[PDB]
Amino acid sequence: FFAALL
Repeated sequence: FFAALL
C-alpha cells in the first residue's frame, strides 16, 4: 500500500 498527496 502506497498513498501520497503532494
